[PDB]
Amino acid sequence: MFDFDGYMLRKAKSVNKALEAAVQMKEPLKIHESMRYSLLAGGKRVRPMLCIAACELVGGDESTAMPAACAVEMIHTMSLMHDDLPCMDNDDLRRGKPTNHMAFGESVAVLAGDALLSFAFEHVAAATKGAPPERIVRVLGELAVSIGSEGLVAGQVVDVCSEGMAEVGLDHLEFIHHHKTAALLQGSVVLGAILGGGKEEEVAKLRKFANCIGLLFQVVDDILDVTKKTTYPKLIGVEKSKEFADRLNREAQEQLLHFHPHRAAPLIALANYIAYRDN
Amino acid sequence: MFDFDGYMLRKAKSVNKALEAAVQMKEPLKIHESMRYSLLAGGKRVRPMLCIAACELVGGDESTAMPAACAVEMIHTMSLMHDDLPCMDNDDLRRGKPTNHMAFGESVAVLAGDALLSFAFEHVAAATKGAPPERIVRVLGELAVSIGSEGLVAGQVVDVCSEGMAEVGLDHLEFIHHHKTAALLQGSVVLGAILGGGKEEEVAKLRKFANCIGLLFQVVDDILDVTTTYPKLIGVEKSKEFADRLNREAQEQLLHFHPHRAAPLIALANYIAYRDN
Amino acid sequence: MQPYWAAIEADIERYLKKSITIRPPETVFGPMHHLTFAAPATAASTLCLAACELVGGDRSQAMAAAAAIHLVHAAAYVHEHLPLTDGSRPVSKPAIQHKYGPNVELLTGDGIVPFGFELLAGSVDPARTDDPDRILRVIIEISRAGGPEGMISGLHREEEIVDGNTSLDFIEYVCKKKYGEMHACGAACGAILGGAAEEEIQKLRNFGLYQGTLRGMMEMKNSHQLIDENIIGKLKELALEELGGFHGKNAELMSSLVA
Amino acid sequence: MQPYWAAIEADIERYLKKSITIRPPETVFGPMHHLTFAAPATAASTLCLAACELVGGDRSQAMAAAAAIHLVHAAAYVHEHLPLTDGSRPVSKPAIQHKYGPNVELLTGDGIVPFGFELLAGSVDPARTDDPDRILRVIIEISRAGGPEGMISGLHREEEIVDGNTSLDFIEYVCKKKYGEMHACGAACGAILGGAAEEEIQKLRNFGLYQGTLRGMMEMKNSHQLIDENIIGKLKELALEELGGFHGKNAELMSSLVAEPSLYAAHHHHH
Ligand SMILES: C=C(C)CCOP(=O)(O)OP(=O)(O)O
Ligand SMILES: C=C(C)CCOP(=O)(O)OP(=O)(O)O
Repeated sequence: MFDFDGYMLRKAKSVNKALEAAVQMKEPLKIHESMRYSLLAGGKRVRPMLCIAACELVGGDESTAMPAACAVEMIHTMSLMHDDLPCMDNDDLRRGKPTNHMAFGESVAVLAGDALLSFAFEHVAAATKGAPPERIVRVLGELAVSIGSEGLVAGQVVDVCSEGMAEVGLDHLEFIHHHKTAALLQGSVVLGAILGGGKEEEVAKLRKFANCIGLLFQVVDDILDVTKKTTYPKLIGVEKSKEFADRLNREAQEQLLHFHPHRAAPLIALANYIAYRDN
Repeated sequence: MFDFDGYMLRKAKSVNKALEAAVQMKEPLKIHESMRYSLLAGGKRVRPMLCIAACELVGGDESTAMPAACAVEMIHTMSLMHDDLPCMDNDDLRRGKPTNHMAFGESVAVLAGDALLSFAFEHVAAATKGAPPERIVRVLGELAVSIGSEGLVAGQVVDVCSEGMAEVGLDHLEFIHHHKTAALLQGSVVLGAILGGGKEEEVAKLRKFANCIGLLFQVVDDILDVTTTYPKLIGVEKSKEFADRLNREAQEQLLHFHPHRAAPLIALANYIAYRDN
Repeated sequence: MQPYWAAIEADIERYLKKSITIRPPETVFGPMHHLTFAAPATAASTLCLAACELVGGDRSQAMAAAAAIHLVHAAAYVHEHLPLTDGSRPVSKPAIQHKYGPNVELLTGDGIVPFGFELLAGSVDPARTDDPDRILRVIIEISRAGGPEGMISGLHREEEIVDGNTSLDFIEYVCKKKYGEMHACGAACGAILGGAAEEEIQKLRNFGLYQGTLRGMMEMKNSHQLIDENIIGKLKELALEELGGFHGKNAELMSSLVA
Repeated sequence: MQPYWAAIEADIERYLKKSITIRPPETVFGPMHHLTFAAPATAASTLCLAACELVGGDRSQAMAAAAAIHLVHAAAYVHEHLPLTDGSRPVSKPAIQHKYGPNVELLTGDGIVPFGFELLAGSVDPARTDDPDRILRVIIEISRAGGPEGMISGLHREEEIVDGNTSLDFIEYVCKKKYGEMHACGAACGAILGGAAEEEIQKLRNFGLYQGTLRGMMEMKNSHQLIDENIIGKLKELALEELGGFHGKNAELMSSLVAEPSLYAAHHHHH
């Protein structure tokens, strides 16, 4: 496509405007302040983009998808807020600014995160217009599966219950990435795809596309680390990791072959960007 | 016979229930806690009772008078919270408990006072059912005038800006006592009379009656303090007598009305005359 | 009455257990299951089922919503007792026992709340046409009650309570947010899923709002011995006042919840 | 400020001066007169006249409401600056001058608010059909906006603000409550009094909200330097958007409040 950066930027901008409006400061103020501090901090807004892109891909429009786009970003945000906590990563910074609990105390950060999780279902549920009830419920179902015990959270638990061992095989490492990363990206594309009015055959394609690009991200991150604690290069070396990555990328794009090329163009470029970024 | 004691318990009971419902806890919590701490601290509810009795006397019912009845109790309440402040009477206790600013700090007591004052207008304006819009508007203007600089507030200020005089006659002490208390009591009777659909002459009569008990309430207050005001000037051996005259002329205005209907107001008058607290 | 209420807790427990199976990976499901049930039951979930029956519906029609309410409550219970390391939440007088560490508890709470919504979305029976609207509606109710202006607000404000030094007005408020909003939700959802009309839903909603505030008002009775019956009483009156109109066991089978 | 807005403001000043005639007893009306005019001018008041003419009305019918709005704000201003003894509130670095003692200040503020309702109540025109309904409605708006979930929540939360240590989000909220709701109230009321319909009322209200919020932010950028032009851009956009749909001469003016028109004097300076 032409100007993939321009496309990511306009999309992040619509998302940012919608996030701001969705989560206003209100009583009680520390709770909403804390929600906003991490939700509006910036970010590439990849999940919201995947969601809108998928909707448009199958003929839907951004506005129908916007609440869900915001929802997945809310989840993402709260997973990082909980992740930086002292019992977890115990980080003091994030984007050169104090981590959420350093700013509001651990108590607020936990709650503010639980509030984003809760509000995500609420917002999709109540704000989604231009889609029938059985369809909204169904995407509430998808969102739920992608972040629970067979998704985001499974990924996080298994990872914290493994940072104390070494016998981490390819299978274990893939579970963590499939769950701690791909899961929510699959959530995002499926939500968009369903709301857009996509068939099951199209939703399934997009489902594989997401699963490939999510695993593709972690693999390329590993390659890059070695270039310029189990990793793909330690398990199968850099050469095969790169081959795995080209295959992931090749397979993601295969999935998009039957959609209109112009509507698919964003997603395809996103895939290439993930496969070849220098950082 | 008219059982005045039972009548009041029931009115007060009804008024307290409406005040608690009208001022709930909500964010910001401290502001609402303070409003409620002084509003529902117990008190005789004489002003809300005057209001409801006047409305009933002329033909209307309690429900129509209740929002205004609560509104005068709200302004009465903020008036005491503000008067108790260090820059004013600087009181630490009231109604047996620590004053508002002692429990919440001065900033909140001032704010919560301002809240009750505003909300008194909101309440009457928006919750009064049973009276056309122009009747309501008129009631709000009557409440405004009675608590303004030509009223409750005027009295209070003429009292502080003369808290070290010596030439306080019967006209300087008539104004303060006709304002720094008479005004709101007076206004309570008027809102009720108009809200019940009273005709002009009836509102005129009750306003005059209102005047007398208004002054009576002030005079009787100065007597309960001491057991510069009436006590000082003519001394109880005619200060307790002055109250006796007022009550009479108060009850004399009530003759405009059937004695059966006027019993409550005749009662509230006596109670204002022979109360101990 | 004791048996009817008892069979309700049992039906909900047997349903949760049928829904949460310890399986691979045990590190995830082991604590999900342990924490779903280590958490006290909440009447909010009970009230949801009783209200569905009250209006005519079958108990199963509300079973997913009641499990969801338990899970949200359970998740919050777990999160509120987390050993924080910065003194930002005073520790509960009776500091509860933790089997898993803070990180597993934190994550698991995050995994259980969505489990509730997964159950609801999953309970749609494609052969019942009114299901999607009602489930949808109930998903909005629960996410709101468990959200920032519902339970989280109570949970947050609760940390401002200084034992034996906070007014009853303030405490009642905390319970209204922390427990009332959810009981209001349970009854409202129960009526919704049972096919109740707008007026009955609103009435049951308000009853639960009062009833849950009372109930939580009782939990705290230990921390502040000032169980002034006047507040306890004022609540029951506002409540039973909402059942009036429903006349029958209605204004009764419910009152058992105020005994 | 712009020519149009200073003249509306002067109208309100003359009306207030005519309604508050310093008479005996002067220990009463002297302080009441001084404090009405010692308080800062508020656009929430002019916004009222403005929105009224913007919807067809004659600013003259919105006058009582504009005066009342300024008056509710003046009483709030005085109270906020009251010398307090227990140190229950940070003595706002920005101390102002005090012509009268606390007791007189407290009390006058208390007498200023009802006065605003008096002017309103008493402005009812018999030869006007809907007058009592609009005036009733305006009294509910003003008393709400000057109430505990309005201006007072803002004054209250304002005390927790700590010198360049408080977030822009929190400050924006304090300004929304402290200024926003009153401006919103003012636009809304003038629309109402000017005969508008509900959709306009709701947009002028929304405009008032954003503008008031934006204005409070401007008035604090001199106490907590940090005001990123992102917030301003944000409120500014939100406001103009609401304004959309009012095309005309008078409409031109409204949008000016929020976004200054292109002037040579502003380019000549920077050059
Ligand atoms: C891979 C995971 C689970 C999280 C971080 O992704 P991002 O790199 O998208 O970070 P943001 O730009 O959104 O802030
Ligand atoms: C305004 C003045 C001078 C006195 C208060 O009257 P009240 O004696 O009616 O006080 P409460 O019963 O309400 O507590």
